[PDB]
Amino acid sequence: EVQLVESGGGLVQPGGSLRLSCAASGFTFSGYWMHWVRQAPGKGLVWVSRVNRDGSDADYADSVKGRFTISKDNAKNTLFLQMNSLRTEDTAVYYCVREATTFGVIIMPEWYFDLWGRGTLVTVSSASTKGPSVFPLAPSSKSTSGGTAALGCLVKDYFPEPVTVSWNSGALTSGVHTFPAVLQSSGLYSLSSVVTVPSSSLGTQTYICNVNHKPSNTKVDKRVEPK
Amino acid sequence: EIVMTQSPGTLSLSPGERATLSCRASQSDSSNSLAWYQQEPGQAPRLLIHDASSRATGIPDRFSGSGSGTDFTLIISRLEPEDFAVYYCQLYGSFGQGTRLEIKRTVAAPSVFIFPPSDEQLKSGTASVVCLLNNFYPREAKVQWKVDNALQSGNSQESVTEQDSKDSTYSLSSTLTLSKADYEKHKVYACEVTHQGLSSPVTKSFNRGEC
Amino acid sequence: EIVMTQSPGTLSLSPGERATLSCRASQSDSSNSLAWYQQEPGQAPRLLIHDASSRATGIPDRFSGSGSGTDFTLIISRLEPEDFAVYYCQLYGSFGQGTRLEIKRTVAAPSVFIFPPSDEQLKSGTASVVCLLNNFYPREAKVQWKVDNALQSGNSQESVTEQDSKDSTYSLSSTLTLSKADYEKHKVYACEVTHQGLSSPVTKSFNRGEC
Amino acid sequence: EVFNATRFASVYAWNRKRISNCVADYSVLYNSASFSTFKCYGVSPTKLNDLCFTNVYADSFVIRGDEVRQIAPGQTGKIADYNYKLPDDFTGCVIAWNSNNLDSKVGGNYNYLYRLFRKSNLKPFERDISTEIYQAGSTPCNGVEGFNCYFPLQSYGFQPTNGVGYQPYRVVVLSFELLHAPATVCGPKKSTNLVKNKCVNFNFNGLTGTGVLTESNKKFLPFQQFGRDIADTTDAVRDPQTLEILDITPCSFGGVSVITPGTNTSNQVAVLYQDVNCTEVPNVFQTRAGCLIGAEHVNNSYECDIPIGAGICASYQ
Amino acid sequence: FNCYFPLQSYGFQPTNGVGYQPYRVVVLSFELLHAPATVCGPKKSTNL
Ligand SMILES: *[C@@H]1O[C@H](CO)[C@@H](O)[C@H](O)[C@H]1NC(C)=O
Ligand SMILES: *[C@@H]1O[C@H](CO)[C@@H](O)[C@H](O)[C@H]1NC(C)=O
Ligand SMILES: *[C@@H]1O[C@H](CO)[C@@H](O)[C@H](O)[C@H]1NC(C)=O
Ligand SMILES: *[C@@H]1O[C@H](CO)[C@@H](O)[C@H](O)[C@H]1NC(C)=O
Repeated sequence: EVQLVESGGGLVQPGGSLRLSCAASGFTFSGYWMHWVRQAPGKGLVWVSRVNRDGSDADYADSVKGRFTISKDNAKNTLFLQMNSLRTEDTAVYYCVREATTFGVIIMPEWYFDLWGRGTLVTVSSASTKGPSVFPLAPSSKSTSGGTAALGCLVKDYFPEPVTVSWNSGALTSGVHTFPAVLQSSGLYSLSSVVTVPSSSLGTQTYICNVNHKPSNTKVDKRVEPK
Repeated sequence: EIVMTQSPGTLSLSPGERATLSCRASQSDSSNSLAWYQQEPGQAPRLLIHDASSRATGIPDRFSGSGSGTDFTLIISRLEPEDFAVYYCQLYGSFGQGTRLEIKRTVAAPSVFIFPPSDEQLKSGTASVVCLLNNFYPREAKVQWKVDNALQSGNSQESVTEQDSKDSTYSLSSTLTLSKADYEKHKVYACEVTHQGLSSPVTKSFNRGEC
Repeated sequence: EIVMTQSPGTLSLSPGERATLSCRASQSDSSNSLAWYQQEPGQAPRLLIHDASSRATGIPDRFSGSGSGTDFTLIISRLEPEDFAVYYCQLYGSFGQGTRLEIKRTVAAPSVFIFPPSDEQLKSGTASVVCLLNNFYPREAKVQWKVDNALQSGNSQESVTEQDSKDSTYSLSSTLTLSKADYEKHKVYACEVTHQGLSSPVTKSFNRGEC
Repeated sequence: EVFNATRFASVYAWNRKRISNCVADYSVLYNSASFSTFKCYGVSPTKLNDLCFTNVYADSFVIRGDEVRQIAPGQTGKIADYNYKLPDDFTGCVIAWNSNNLDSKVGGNYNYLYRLFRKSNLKPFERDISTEIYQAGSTPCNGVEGFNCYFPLQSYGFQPTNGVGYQPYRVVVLSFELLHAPATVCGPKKSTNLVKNKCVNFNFNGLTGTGVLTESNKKFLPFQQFGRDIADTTDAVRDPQTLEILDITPCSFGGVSVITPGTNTSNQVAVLYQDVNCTEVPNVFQTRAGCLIGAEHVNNSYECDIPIGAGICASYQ
Repeated sequence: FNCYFPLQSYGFQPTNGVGYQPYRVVVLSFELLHAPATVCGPKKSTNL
């Protein structure tokens, strides 16, 4: 099949440099124009850059004018996007996209994309990787309402990339609430995962939560007390 | 240069009822070379119709639109559980703001639960109080805090979770963060949510110190 | 597919001052294929101008408007007490939302009266409470109800009445409909009206059970 | 490769390429729906695959639509007088295809320039690259810009949102010359077996004709392709495959005369083929004035009745 | 391969440019062949 694999990305301090690769397999790389499309977290799409069959010309966007360079290494079958002086607002996920062509007497592109590879998230901030702080969230007396309740965990001071969390080694769901994390001051991501489980179940089965930290390999498991 | 404007901003219908959407180029005509893309929130956008008339191969026949001049409309013949996505129009140099094709349901009563910071959160130097709205519909809400029985804003954050497929309802959360010294001086913290589908705004108060 | 937007939404003048209506063709240009209509809310619309330049038969000479391009504009030379109607534009594939022309007057203080449900209403199965504002101008007011010393929304129905011609004022009432199982729990029912032309918002309290 | 090239040079520096020693195929280019304009002057588009050209020129540049009409013989315009002039007796085809999606970019093309001012008009197939400041007025500027002194080049700024009149258009001008030379570019026409000593049509490397091909005692030098007689007619050719000289002789022809006594006596006629041997035509008598069919030759001699010629006369007994 | 449908649709959409709007065309072809004329103008006849 035809797919595009993006390589590179990660946290880079503001004003730094980074290079992104786009390997294409399943089709002929030479004959297709290529573009880059950004996607800000929880925002719309914006066009970035454009490259010919060989890379003679570029169509750098005004936002990335003079700081982003696109290259099309046709011999080794790859697309490259390297930038300098990257700014904070450019935090997004990048999509390597293709330009449809008729391949008749004249290539004749049509400015509409066909396939989208998996995007690569890029981060710029002045913060550094830190271990998340996890604390229990169990309603005590006069706070839980009715027989049913909801118990969870809240993480803090977690600058690394979004973290995954599970309960009882993923043996139950009970209507999981993902609650995607959000950014606070000083470059921190906060996530609060709560599972709606009735409070009249603690005592017969252990209640644990594991926050699997993939960037820094900081596997943390904790228990929840009914207070 | 050219700006894509999408109408309507949001659009919710029954799972079977069809719908139409229209994009507007700011000025001039571009030989009717317009594209529509449907992006599921988890996945990458997928092309639906190119050149504003012809639909790409592999896309269901249901998607069929046409437009010319300033306006380009796409109409869907019917609806199924795949419209939970954002539809962006794309001309040469810009993408549209997009429109979230929502699924319609009956009015649901929100449930609010307030969780205080525990002792381990207290000793860190800051106190965060969380509010959990659950199983509420439709997508419009406003949650406020009554600190020392007085309304204050600009210091709390709100996050909304995307619609869940199995029951077509969601949850919202809101975290208010204050330092420990500020958190100790006030006494009463109350949480309220406003909903057009509620007879009265449910107010849930809280008392510090537990027991 | 064409949208025909009219501006301003509501325009108010003295019964003699002239004005203009600016209605913008959203897509491209009509090339003068346009018409205007004036409809009083009591009967059918009547044609005023055709081809956006020429006038029909029987119209007063005061109606004379010209427009080209996106901005299609209607001029009236002088005003008479008949303008209390809705002006609709006519592009071949759409209709305007309509613009209301209002006779201006000095700001008037509304008079609020609260009527509780009668004894016959007290046995039917549902209680209705009505709040009537009388002799009020202009057409902008906010009505908020206080049940058991607590505000609520999403359950009352508001209705507006057209302005009279003898004295140029209107009346607006809102009714709250609720089952008996909830009416007897609360004691005080109050109506608060907010108006920009009032020194202070007007509140009126009502005690259940009469006296 | 010229059609598929990613970049096309500016009009004031239109790029010229020479094409030789290959077999072309204009049927694909003409039948393609990609090209917008395809106008051939001095030749027809439907026959380009039947001809042979000594040398082909391919000139490439990029203009806008409103002035695409200016690429034609005897036109007046900024390109027609300052950038690219075609000869009045032009022999070739001019092909233009819209190129909004290749060249035009957001912000405009600053790399595409065209000459707006020049001291005098241009000559056919003449390229000017000088950037000397033009003296618009009577004040000598000595290479200093300012009032009444402008830079001759001027930018295009192709915007993809522009109307089709100002939109980019890639133009390729195929110029052919049909003169006396061994043609190197020919259409995709398969050769056939050669036959001699017969009245046949022949198409020798684009030279058409009818006649009889025979072995020649002429000794062509190893640079001459075809020979001519005193009256300037092609009477000898060189085979393009075996390099063997062949004489060309027009097929036997002549006038036909009907010799008859008056129908008022009999309906019999005789046919005289003037200057024609009647072993070539498909009782029979051969004379000096051709040959006569339908008349019996006798030993007797009488006074001339119907003159045939060269001392031969015919009569009805 | 390379087999495409012989027909194509105009798609006359009401708000189009003057170069794309539908124009009705009638072509009148006259036969001046030697024959007794059947269609003439309103030219009135005159006494012989
Ligand atoms: C091919 O061309 C050569 C000269 O280049 C000639 O001698 C030879 O006979 C030709 N062969 C055929 C099959 O025409
Ligand atoms: C042909 O013979 C007829 C028969 O008498 C005669 O009238 C006529 O003159 C003759 N014509 C010639 C040309 O001898
Ligand atoms: C006619 O043809 C024969 C046979 O080829 C030839 O010998 C003869 O000379 C020819 N006659 C004339 C008059 O040319
Ligand atoms: C004519 O006379 C010659 C005498 O030399 C003879 O050979 C020839 O056969 C005669 N022709 C005919 C047709 O008898």
